[PDB]
Amino acid sequence: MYQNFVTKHDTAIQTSRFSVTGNVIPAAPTGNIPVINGGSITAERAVVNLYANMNVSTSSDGSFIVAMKVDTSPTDPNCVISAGVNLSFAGTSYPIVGIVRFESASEQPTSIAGSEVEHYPIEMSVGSGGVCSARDCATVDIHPRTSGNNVFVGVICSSAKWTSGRVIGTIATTQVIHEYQVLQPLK
Amino acid sequence: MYQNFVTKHDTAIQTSRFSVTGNVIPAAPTGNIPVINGGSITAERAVVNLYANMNVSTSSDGSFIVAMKVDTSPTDPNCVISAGVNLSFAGTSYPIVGIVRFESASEQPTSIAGSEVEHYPIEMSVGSGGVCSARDCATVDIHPRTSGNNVFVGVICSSAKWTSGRVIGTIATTQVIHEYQVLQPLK
Amino acid sequence: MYQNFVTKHDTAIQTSRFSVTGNVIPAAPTGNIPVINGGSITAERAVVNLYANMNVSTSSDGSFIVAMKVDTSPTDPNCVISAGVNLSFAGTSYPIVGIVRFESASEQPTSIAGSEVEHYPIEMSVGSGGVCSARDCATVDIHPRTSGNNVFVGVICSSAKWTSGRVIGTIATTQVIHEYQVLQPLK
Amino acid sequence: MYQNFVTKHDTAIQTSRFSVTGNVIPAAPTGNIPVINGGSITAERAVVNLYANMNVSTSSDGSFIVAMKVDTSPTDPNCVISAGVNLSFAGTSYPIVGIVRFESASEQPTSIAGSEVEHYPIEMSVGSGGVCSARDCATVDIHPRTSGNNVFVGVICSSAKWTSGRVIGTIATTQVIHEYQVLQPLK
Amino acid sequence: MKKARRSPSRRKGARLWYVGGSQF
Amino acid sequence: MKKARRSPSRRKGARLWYVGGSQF
Amino acid sequence: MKKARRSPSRRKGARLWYVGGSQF
Amino acid sequence: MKKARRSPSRRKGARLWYVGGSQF
Amino acid sequence: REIVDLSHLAFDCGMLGRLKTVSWTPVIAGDSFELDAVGALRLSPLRRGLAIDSKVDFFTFYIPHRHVYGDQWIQFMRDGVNAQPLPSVTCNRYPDHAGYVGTIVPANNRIPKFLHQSYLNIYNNYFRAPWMPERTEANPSNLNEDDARYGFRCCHLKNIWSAPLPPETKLAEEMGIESNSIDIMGLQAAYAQLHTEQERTYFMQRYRDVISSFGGSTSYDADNRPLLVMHTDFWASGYDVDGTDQSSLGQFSGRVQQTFKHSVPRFFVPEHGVMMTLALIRFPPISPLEHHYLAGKSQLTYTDLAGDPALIGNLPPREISYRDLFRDGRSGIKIKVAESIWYRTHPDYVNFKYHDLHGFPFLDDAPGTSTGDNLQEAILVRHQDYDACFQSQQLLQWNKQARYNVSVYRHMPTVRDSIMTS
Amino acid sequence: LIRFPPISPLEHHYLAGKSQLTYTDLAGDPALIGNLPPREISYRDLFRDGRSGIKIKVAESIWYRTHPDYVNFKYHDLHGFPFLDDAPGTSTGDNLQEAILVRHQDYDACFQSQQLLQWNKQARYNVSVYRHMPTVRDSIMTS
Amino acid sequence: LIRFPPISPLEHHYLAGKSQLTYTDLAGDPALIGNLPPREISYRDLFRDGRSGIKIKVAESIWYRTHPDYVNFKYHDLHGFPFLDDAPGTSTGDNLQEAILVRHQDYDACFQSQQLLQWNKQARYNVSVYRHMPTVRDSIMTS
Repeated sequence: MYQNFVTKHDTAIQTSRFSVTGNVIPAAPTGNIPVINGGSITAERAVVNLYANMNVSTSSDGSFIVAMKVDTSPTDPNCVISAGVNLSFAGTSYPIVGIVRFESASEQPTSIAGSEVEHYPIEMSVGSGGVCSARDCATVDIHPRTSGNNVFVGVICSSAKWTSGRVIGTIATTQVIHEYQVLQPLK
Repeated sequence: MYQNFVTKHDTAIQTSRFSVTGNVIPAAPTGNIPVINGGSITAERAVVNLYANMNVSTSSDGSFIVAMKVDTSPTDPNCVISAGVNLSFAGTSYPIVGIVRFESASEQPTSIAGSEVEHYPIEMSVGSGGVCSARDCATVDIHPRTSGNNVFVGVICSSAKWTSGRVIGTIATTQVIHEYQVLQPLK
Repeated sequence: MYQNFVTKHDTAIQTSRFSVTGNVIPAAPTGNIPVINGGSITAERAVVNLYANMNVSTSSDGSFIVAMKVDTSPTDPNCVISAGVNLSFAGTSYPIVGIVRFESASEQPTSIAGSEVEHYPIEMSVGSGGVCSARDCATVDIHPRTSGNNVFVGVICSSAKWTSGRVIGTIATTQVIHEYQVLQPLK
Repeated sequence: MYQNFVTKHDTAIQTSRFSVTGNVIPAAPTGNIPVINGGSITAERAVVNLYANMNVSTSSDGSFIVAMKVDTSPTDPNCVISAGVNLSFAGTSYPIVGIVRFESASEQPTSIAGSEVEHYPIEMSVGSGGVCSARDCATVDIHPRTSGNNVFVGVICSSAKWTSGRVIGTIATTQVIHEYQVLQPLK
Repeated sequence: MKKARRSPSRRKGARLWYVGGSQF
Repeated sequence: MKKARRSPSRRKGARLWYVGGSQF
Repeated sequence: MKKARRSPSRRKGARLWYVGGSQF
Repeated sequence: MKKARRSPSRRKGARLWYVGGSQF
Repeated sequence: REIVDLSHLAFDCGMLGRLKTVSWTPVIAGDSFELDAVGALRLSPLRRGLAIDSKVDFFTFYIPHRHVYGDQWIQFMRDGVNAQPLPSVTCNRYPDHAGYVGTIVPANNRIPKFLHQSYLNIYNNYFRAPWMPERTEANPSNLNEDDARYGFRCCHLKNIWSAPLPPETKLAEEMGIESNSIDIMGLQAAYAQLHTEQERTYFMQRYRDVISSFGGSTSYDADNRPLLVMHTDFWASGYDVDGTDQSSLGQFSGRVQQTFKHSVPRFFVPEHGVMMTLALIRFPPISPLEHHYLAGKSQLTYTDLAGDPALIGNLPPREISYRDLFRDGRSGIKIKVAESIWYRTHPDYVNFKYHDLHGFPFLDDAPGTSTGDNLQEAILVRHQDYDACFQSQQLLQWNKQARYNVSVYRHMPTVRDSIMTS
Repeated sequence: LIRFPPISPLEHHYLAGKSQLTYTDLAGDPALIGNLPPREISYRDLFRDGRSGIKIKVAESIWYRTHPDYVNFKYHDLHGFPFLDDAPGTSTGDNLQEAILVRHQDYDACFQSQQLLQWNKQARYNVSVYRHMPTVRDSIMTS
Repeated sequence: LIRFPPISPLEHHYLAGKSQLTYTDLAGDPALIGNLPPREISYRDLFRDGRSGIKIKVAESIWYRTHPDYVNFKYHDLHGFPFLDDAPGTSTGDNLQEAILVRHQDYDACFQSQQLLQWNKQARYNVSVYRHMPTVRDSIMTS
């Protein structure tokens, strides 16, 4: 059959990678959501590899974020932002994902107040008790709303009731300002 | 690969947001379904954030609604209404969602009799015991059927057997009367 | 992004609705499948609302049907028939759905012998122990095969092992002989 | 209805097959991931049949890889790589899959250091506790980044907490440099 | 297929419509 | 490729079909 | 439908805009 | 828009490029 | 007596049966006004291919401000620089609710009376059936949603069921008679009198037309009728767009796009006022439900079929109902037609099959089917009747854009003269 | 310099906006038109959402010397038309200069995507210049 | 009346179907052709799946007076061609009249969708008729 060359999300190639380990302390939206990145990539091409331990020290329910900085060069008002996630959790917690947008004068935000995060729901492929998967995108205004901030985008992972345990997977995300050229046998 | 620029639901940008907290008392269709909104947005662009407690005071089975008012300006008979939901429930209850339409002379309906609600089923991405996800749309006549009412649309979340516990997620919904312009690298 | 205006199933608008309550006694194909309708709509536009009790009086495994009469006016040999279902069951039974076709000289069939039912499998969105969801369609010959009968079509819901309990949802189904016009912002 | 001739992954025909049996010892990314192949096919057409025993001798969480060598003939910078997997596990472990790329001067890599593996997340069809299924693709640069190596691509299967037991299924994967011609009744 | 799209004028012949006066 | 779409007329030659009378 | 796309010039008649000097 | 696609020839005038000999 | 250039563009759009203003220009006594408009007219995207062309009408009337403001105007002009300013009329607080008179509702929510009143006068003097109620709204704010935004509704193109003799047409004229005798001289007068009554009902309902009857004439000031300066009409055709993808292959969408010129020859403006130009797009009322009158009669009589002249010229009008013309015809709508009229004209035909295919601008329901047993409501074009055949009214049902080249000679000091003191 | 004539579904004829129509406004009496001083009015007097803080001084009865373009308020919110869907200066504040100068953002709305900004072009510039210029041979050769 | 010439991938030359070719069949000897009686044959003798129960009486050596259209058996099952993909009368039974009369269903196969039946048309019928007919004015006026 004919090969399908269009996709909702195209993972970065050979670049913008980082591995996250150790503990990850999810938090409630009333507090400050953990941005498990200090080495926050940003060609808004990001591939974060997870091999950490989901730890419930703070709240038993909440969420954490994997973010990447948006390129604000484009004169276009807003562009598409796709993400691709695959996470297996040792402890049944029924993960849930989505795209988010938040600004910060800081270059490497370690956390962001829940009240400052904007949400964008996405087609979630799977949502079993132990694994969440999704590959989708959403439209997001890319210019800084408050003169002087940096614009961040990324996927957030939440749960109604987390369970201490290991988590493993990949959180990829990209702002589309380039479509990767590809060999199409019939052209 | 080529980026897919068409989507079944486009979440509002920077506007029409509201956070719902506290308790949510689902109800049976024989009674009055809870419209967990007083600050009901309406560019029929709505993003409702959930961080509440699903409480079974009334019935053990039932449903609640997240609504938004329809813009009745368009001379077109009916337009498309998309929704995007992601909900993780602490207590296994096997949620279920769908689009609904109901009229009311009131500007901010706090609840609506089940007999007055019209249903529109949608492709439900996931329906595990603890999480329901969906991103789809349906065709709905937008003009008030009974002279003098306001037309509301939104997504309803039901369950055959709910379980007291925390619920967290996002219920986004919009009436398509504008397609958000987006940067397409090859144009 | 661009709004997706094509869908596999379009639920009827403001018409052909009916609510089914009480008990529903599923049956094995060797017997007579329950057509939980006496007020069987038929613009082959049908929206059936479920808020009943799944009762295992007869067999512990089996199925029930929600049907609607086909309009046989079209000279076309056969047309598409779409259905959209969302059902949450209180008792884990792993529902399963599909489109069916069966004839009957009767105008309001209360049940149909399993041997007289024809099957058409469909992409089933979700099939957890407690909820089945699907929105798809299939091609079906619409003219009466046996001179003098009426042609019925609808979705059937089966289970390998049912569990007495409440069931709630919506079974929508339609024969495509009209595509609902819709506001497309760019035309 | 009209037949859909485009697909995200086209499994090889009559060629590049191999059956894997015995034990499969998953490993953590900090170590060396098992490439359960010595008879590694490579028209980057590969169909690996699984009928082995998932054994947790080393780590309780981790992953294994099914790989195939990439044809580096094409002058095109990068081409699409699709995979199609269906795995049923006896012991609930919530599998998870994805495409990977790694180089090696060796012709038949028996294992690859986790640090040397590059990830590409994919739409995962199902991710129940006992079965993972997916049929998707991703864009990957096909030329050897380090002069003198061979480029391998394949799907990786991971888990937050594996469970000793039998595993059975098929891991198919192909690099698109040919679209299989097919009979289209209307041409 | 030029005329076939537009309903004739019925301009030939006498007056048929008396409606009280001039009506566009 | 004008004639190739329409089956010939077989107008040349004599009468072939006697069917009892005129039949369109 | 050539002129219909371009807003007229209003070149006919006298001068209307005094703005202090020449302005393109 | 014929010339606009092709970079001029700079054929007018004298010789500019001395590179040691003939080079295509 | 120098030139003023009032040329300008205009992008507009509206509903089918309704009459909309597309451009108005205020003029002054002494002005010489010339207008040459040119542009293109289109219809929203059709569901299917092209079927029938719509008929477009453009009008340009001249209306003396005196006709609007009455004596109040005369005083205005008389009192000159001491005149009490003319009053404005009110609109509903919505941008579009002034659309019928071709303008956005200004910041203060009121527009000059001459716009509103003229529109009325135009409608009442030329567009409505002479027998229909005179349109008399006092302020744009007294108008209803649809009217105010899209213009009033006009009559369908004339046909047997939309051009019946005025509803009050006499079907019999009684004449009293002494218990046993009849005054044959009176009978004679009786007829004569009747004749005057008929002539009036049938075609002299307007004063001006009665006076024309005598072979006289009337100025447009006599009954305050807007002056028609130019009337254009044309068919709106276009092309089909071929569908080319897997499922759309073999499908078509009708894109109607017609170019047109509307030119008013140099006109002399005797008094201050407005030059309004309006458009009206309509579809001939074809219907898969209408049938020949004779096909519907149950008992065919000599008088119906024979077409015997002797009868056709001396019988009274015939009362019949829409039921007698359409299968789903409303029996409550009665019309008075002229005997054997069905023998003077043939109706269009559409196989009942198109009856339910969306995309054809046919009346898929007998006229007046959703307005009740009311004739006027059936005759006036109901634009909704067409909603069915458009992919989407993002720009209402029709729309157009054109350049209006206007040149006006008039006494007008140069801007330099105005801004310079000495 | 590429520009779009400033058409706007929000602009209306000056006279349509006046509340109290006076002889001086309507009459078009020459005697007056040539000897009155300029008239101060505001954008509010020209656009429905016109900013009242932007004042302009126009010449008497100028509205009788030129007619403005018209766009049915319906196009007012359809993306894709290069009309000014908002009274000029609506987002620059009560400042005239800022309203007069073209604000390119006012057009962002109607473009599928500015991958090449709003406009773009390509052309061949044939330039021939006569001048005193020793041949390259002369420059590179010493003797 | 719209019709399609009855082409069929199943029809073959009469002579191709005869099992025992005789002088009378092949020779085309005039002396015989003018004095023999009609010949009774069946659809089976003309189409491969021809119905043997449908008998027809043709004129001797008529197959030598006309040639039949040809369609490679391959088109036999491709939907979209208005050919008779089944010997005429195949679904009407051993009845001649039913085979001769055009069965419109035979074509359902080749149409994407009969939303407007199989064919359709639109035309303007300009009719002018001279006749004795008092003017409408005369009818509605009494005196």
